Amino acid sequence: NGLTVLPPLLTDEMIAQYTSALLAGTITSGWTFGAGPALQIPFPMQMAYRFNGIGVTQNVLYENQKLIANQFNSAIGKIQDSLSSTPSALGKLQDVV
Amino acid sequence: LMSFPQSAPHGVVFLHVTYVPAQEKNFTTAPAICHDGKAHFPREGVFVSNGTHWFVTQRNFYEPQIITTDNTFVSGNCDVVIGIVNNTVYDPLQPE
Repeated sequence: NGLTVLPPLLTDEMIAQYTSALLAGTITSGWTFGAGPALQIPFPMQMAYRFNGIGVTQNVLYENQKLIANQFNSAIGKIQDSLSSTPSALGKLQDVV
Repeated sequence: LMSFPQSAPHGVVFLHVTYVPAQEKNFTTAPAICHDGKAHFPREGVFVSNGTHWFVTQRNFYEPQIITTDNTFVSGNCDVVIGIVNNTVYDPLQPE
């Protein structure tokens, strides 16, 4: 009846590549890649910079990096658990579609 | 840094003067320095090494400075921090 849906310009693969590039730049350069050229930096130092930005001294991170990494891994696991537990996480996109 | 507005027909033009770094170089870094069996952490700089010595510089501009007591603060011992290296710490009171 004339209703034609056009595909988007950037496919799912290109969006995934953009997301992976964003993630790699974030984990390898912090915020330097967004302002200009990417500058490599260890991720513990990036976390120390973030803690200094939120008003926490970096020694608290350099003394509890192990616990912080464990908590981060547990939170990442719980995120996937919540995503697989109920489809209400993407309810906004589902309602749009 | 700063922006300058400009009048335009049915609009406005901002001249965003921004700071863009360039000419970067690779340096060896360490999370902390251990001299008197105690951990040292930079207050605002970052520990860097040019292969021969260790210096403290800004996180946005290369400016090597001697690792002094005024630039670092002690917090805990060395065996807790992972990746800590051994290097002497300068003290301005010692020459006097």
